Amino acid sequence: WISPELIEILLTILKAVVILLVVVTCGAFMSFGERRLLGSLQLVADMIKMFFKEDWIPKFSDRVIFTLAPMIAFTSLLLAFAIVPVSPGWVVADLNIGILFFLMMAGLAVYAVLFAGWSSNNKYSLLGAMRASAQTLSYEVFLGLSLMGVVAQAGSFNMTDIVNSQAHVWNVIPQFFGFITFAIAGVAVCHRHPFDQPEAEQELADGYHIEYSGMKFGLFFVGEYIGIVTISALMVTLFFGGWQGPLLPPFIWFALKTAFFMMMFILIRASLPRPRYDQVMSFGWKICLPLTLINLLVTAAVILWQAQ
Amino acid sequence: GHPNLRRIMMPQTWKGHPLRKDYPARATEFSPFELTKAKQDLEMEALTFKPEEWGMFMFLNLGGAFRIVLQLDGEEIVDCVPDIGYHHRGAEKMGERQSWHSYIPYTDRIEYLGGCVNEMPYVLAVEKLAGITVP
Amino acid sequence: MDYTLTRIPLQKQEIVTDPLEQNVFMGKLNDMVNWGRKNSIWPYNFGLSCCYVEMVTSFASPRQADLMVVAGTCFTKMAPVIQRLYDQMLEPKWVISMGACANSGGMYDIYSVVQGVDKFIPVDVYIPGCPPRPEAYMQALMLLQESIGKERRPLSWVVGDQGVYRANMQSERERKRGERIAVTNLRTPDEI
Amino acid sequence: MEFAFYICGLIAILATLRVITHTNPVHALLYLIISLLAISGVFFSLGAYFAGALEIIVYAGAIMVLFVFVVMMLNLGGSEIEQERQWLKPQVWIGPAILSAIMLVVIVYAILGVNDQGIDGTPISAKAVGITLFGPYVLAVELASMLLLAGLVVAFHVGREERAGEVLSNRKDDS
Amino acid sequence: TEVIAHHWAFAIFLIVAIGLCCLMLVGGWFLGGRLRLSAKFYLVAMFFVIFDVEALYLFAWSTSIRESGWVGFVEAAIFIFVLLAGLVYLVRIGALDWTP
Ligand code: SF4
Repeated sequence: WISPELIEILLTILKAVVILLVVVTCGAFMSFGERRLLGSLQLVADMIKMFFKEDWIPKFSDRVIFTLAPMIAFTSLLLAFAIVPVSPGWVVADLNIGILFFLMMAGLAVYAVLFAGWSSNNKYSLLGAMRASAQTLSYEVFLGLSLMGVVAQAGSFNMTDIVNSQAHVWNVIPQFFGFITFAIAGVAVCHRHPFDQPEAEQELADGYHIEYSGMKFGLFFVGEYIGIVTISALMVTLFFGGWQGPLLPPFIWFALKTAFFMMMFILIRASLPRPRYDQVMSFGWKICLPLTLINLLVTAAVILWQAQ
Repeated sequence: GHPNLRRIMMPQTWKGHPLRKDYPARATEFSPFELTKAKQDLEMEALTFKPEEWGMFMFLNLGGAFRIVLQLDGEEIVDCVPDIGYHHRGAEKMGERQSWHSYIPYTDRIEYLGGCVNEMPYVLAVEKLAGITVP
Repeated sequence: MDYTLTRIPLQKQEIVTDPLEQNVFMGKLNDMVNWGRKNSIWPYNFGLSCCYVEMVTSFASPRQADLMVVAGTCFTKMAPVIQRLYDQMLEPKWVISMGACANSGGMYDIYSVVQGVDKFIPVDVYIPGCPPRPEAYMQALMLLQESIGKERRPLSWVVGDQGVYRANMQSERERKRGERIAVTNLRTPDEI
Repeated sequence: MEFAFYICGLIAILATLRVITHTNPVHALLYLIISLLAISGVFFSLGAYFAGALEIIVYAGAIMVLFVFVVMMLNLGGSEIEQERQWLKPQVWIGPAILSAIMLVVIVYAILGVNDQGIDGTPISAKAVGITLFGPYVLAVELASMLLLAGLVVAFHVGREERAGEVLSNRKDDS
Repeated sequence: TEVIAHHWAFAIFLIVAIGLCCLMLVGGWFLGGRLRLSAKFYLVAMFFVIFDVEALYLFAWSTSIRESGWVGFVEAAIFIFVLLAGLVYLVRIGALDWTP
C-alpha cells in the first residue's frame, strides 16, 4: 500500500505533530526561562510531581465543568496556534479565515475564567472571575479591530496573503496604533502582568486559580504561556515580517522574532506597575476603541488614495 | 452594666480564670478530643453563626493574623467586632512564674520589631524596685 | 538502612526493609519519582506570630504546596486552624517546624500554648532555636530534599503496596559529631 | 464535507434536546454552546465559512457569554424550581410537545416537493459578503447600526443598578 | 490533492490536542495513590456584545475595502461616526466609568 500521496499526507501529519510538540515545549521551557529572568530538567521534575498528585474534585462542585474550564484554558488558545504559518511549506492550516479563527479562539477564552469562577464554590472567586472576565471582554472587543487594520491593509484574511503583502514594507510602521492596541489586547486577554489579578481592589474577591490542584492547575499554568507564545506568533506574523529575512533560514527568522517579542514581554514583566481596575476599564473603553476605529478609517483613506 | 461582657483572650469554652493565683500555669495533657471539638466549632461557626454572643445585613468572618466578624449592608460595613486572643502567649502569668533575671527573654517576645525597646521598661522598673541608679 | 511505614499521632509505625531489596523498571521509576518530588518543592509558609520575618526575608496559594512550614507558636485557639490547613493539603505532604515554638513548647510551657506541632500532626524536619536564620531553613530544605529523595511511596492506587515508606536517616548530630567535637579554639567575644 | 455536516447536525439536535429538558441552567448553557459549535460546523460544511466563524465569534463568543454572565451574576441554580420539577410531569409534557410536533410534521411535509439540485461547492468567503454588504445592501447595515444603538439604549435604560455597591444582597423592590 | 492533506493535518492536530489533554488529565488522576453581584458587569458585557456586533460590520468591511470605492468608504465612515457617537454618549453620561 506504498503510495507517494500517502507518504506526503503522513509527512504533513508529522509536520502537524512536531509543530504541536514544539509549541508545547516552547511554552514549558520558557516558563522556566521567565522564572530565571525574574536547569531545564526542573520542569520535567515539576511535571513528574504534578502527574503523581491526586486531582481534588470539591464535594460541593460537579465533575464536568470544573475539569472543563482548564480544558478550555489549554486547548482553545492552543488550537489558536494552528493558524500561524512558520514557512511556505511548513504550514498546517491554509484555510481562508486566517484572522477570524483567532477571533473565535479569543472569544472562547473567557469561558475558562467564567467556568472556573462558578466551579470554585466560593463567592470571592466568583467576584474575581467577574472582574477578570469583564476586563478580557473590554479588551477583546477591540482586539478584532486591531487585527482588522492589518486585514484591511492586506485585503484577505489568509495569513499567506498577509506575509506576501509584507514583501515591500512590514505593517508595524504604517500601523503603529494597531500594533499597540493589539499588544494591549493580547496582554489583557491572556492575563499578562499589568492587566492581571483584578482582585487587588477588593478583599471580597479571590482568584479562580484557587481550589485547583495538580493537573487542573498545571493546565492553566501551561495554557497561559502557550497563549502568550501564540499571541507573540500572531503578532509577528501580522505586524512584523513573517518568515522574512535576507540570509538566515525563514524558520530561524520566525523563531528569532518570536523570542525577541517574548523577551520584550519579559521587559513588560520587569518595567511597568499594575494600574487600577477603574483606570484599566476606562483606558480600554475610552482611548483604545476610538483610536483603532480612527486607525481603520485612516488606513481606508490611505489604501483608497494610492490605489492605481 | 458592661455590654458584651465575654471572654476576649481565652476561648469561650474555658473553665477557670488564668491570672488567678490558684490557676496552674502549665499546658495540660493535649487530648485530641478537645482539638477535634474546637475544629468542629470552627466548621459551623460561619453557617450557624449566632449574632447575639458577639454583641452585634450579612455576617462573615474575615481572616499579625486574626479574624474580625464583619456585618455588611451589601458591601458597606455596619458593625465590626474583631476576634483577638489568637496569639496569647501568657506573658504576665509567666511573669508570676519566672524570676527577675529570667523574664528578660519573655520581655523580648512581647513585640518582635521592638526587642531591646521592649526590655527597657521591665529592666528600669526592676531597677526602681531594687533601688539601682545606673551610670 | 531501615524503613518505617504508615499503612491504612496515634498511628502505628514499625521497622521494615525496603521492597527494592529483592523489577528493575520499578526501581528506576521510583527513583525518578523521588527525584521529581525532590527538585520541585512548593512551600506553604504559614502565617503566625514572629518567625514570619525570617521566612519573609529568606527570599503561595494553599492546596498546591506539598510542604508546610509551621513557624510560630501553636496556641489552643490556633491549633484547629493548623489541623484544618494540614488536612486541606493533599498527599504527599511534608512538615518543617521552624523555631523552638514548633519543635516543642518553645519557652512557653503555659496553659495557652500547645507543646509543639507533633501533638496533632506529624513533623518531618525540625529546626531548633529562637528565630533561626534563613540559611538554617535552606539547610533544612536540603535535609528534606534528600529525605524525599530516599523514600518508597506507591506510584498508583491500583497495583502496589498502599503504604508510604519513611527512611530512618542517620541523625545530623552523629554525622556532624567529628566536625563539632574537633573544634579547638574560637574567637573571643571582646572583638567583632 | 457531507458526513461532517450530518454528524454536526445530529449532535446539534442532541445538544439542543438536552438543552430543552435540563434542570440546572449552566449545564444547559454549555449544551447550547456545543450546539452552536455544531451549527457552526454545519455552516463550514456548506461553504458558509463567514457564517460559522460568526457563530463562534458572535453567537457563541458574545451571546452565550451574556447568558452565562447573567446566570453567574445573579446566582440562580434554578433554586425553588428544581424541587418543583414541573417540566418532568407528563400532563404538561404531552400537550405542547405533540402540538409542536404536529407543526414539525406539517412543516417537513411542506419541505418535501421541492427539486433537489444539492448543496454545491464554491465556498462564499467574506470578500463576497463585503462586496454585497456595501453595494445593494448599504441601508441594511446603516439601519442595523441604528438598531443595535437602539437595543443598547433600551437594555441600558432598563437594566442598570441605580444603587452603589459591587456586592449587593437582594432587597425587595430595590429598597 | 493538497487541501485534503491540509484538512487531514487540521483534523489530527485537533484530535491529538484534545487527546493529549485527556491523557494528561487522566495521568494526573491515575497516579499518586441570597445575594447578587452587580449590574455594571452586565452593562460592560452588553457594551462588549453591541460593539462586537458593530465590529462585525467593520470585519466584513475590511475584506472588501478595495473593491468598494469611495462611496463605500463614505458609508463605512458614517457607520463609524454613528458608532463613535454612541461611544462618546456612553462616555459622557457616566455609565462607562467604574469608580469602585
Ligand atoms: S522561635 Fe522565637 S522568633 Fe520564632 S515564633 Fe517562637 S518566639 Fe518567635
